Amino acid sequence: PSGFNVVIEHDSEYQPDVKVTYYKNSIGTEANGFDTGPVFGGERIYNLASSLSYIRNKINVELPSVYAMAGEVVNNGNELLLINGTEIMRFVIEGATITKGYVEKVKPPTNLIVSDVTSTSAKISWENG
Amino acid sequence: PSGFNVVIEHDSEYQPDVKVTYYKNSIGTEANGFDTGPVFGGERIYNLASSLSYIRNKINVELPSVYAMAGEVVNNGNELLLINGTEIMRFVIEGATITKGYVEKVKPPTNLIVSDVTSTSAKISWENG
Amino acid sequence: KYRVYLDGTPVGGSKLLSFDLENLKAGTSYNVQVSQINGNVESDKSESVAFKTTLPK
Amino acid sequence: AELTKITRGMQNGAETINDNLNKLNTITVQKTGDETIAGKKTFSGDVSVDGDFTMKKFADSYVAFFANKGSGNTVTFTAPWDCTAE
Repeated sequence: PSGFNVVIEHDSEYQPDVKVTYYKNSIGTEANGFDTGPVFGGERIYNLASSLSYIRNKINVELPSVYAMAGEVVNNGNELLLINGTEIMRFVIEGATITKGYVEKVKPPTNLIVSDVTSTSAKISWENG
Repeated sequence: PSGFNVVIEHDSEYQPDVKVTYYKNSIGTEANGFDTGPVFGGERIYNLASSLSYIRNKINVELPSVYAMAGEVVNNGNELLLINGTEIMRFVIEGATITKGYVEKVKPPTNLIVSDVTSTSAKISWENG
Repeated sequence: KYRVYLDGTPVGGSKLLSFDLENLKAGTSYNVQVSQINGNVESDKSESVAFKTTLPK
Repeated sequence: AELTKITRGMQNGAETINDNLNKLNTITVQKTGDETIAGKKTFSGDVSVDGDFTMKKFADSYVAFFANKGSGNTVTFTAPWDCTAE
């Protein structure tokens, strides 16, 4: 929909910052085993532009739809890693500890409309995320 | 025009950073009085992407036209608040004190063109902001 | 498939993309937000929407 | 104690209220439990201690002994604090 959304659950009662990077063939992600890639340690690191929004204990990292990828989620507490083969999308939190992280699958409803409103009732209608 | 522009006047002789957030139903903005909202303390906080430009003592915070809103301006020195009912747009300055803040109403001219130029004269023409 | 929250508290839900808010009082402001259910996995709540019941004659 | 101001429209209202309540709860002297209190505490009114009253160096601070060594007939001294002589 709006984009590709990665949820980061943390222990802060506030709004931790998140910095997103992307890189291929870092140590342990090479297809033919350790150091079988074209640039040992990892190829070009790209900074990914994110739009962040917050609720208590949950950061929602909205990235452009073009970056959308599958993959294993690794939680290292200081950083979250979205590993898809050779590709890694790295999320670095500031001022909190990552509790759990995941690509948002169950997404919140959207076009909320109040119709047929009377003194005693109203009808709420929406659209799936 | 270019967008929605909020002017922040400060006491620094430099270029203070500004961070913009948006949130509904924070304490004191609920329609039916204190704690009558759906999420006590405030709903989702969104980080707003701004484009900043500076002149001595005046920061111009350019936000996308879609965020454009009316409302009371509150100056708390460390932060400026643009309060419109239930909605708040928060501007946090770094390294200076907010002197005055306001939505830019009198906007600077734009397409400056020099025409009819001779050895002793020229004609300057423009378009309203 | 959905949970309807009127003023922060759940008042019901539905399989459909619509729900009827009942037993409201006249001339009062309300806030409603909806979430999605997917077998004990609930989405974050939607952006709230505000309405006001009409006043009777 | 420095509490962070609670204002209309503030972003982390709930979090700051909790914080200020927690600050007050841990810094205040309370009517219950065992505690340790620092600083010079001056009481304007009456004070009564029903329990055990421990005092550091009571002897030196409330009692004073003055006598003439070389003669033993005339004791001359400057009164350390307003008192009663025996």
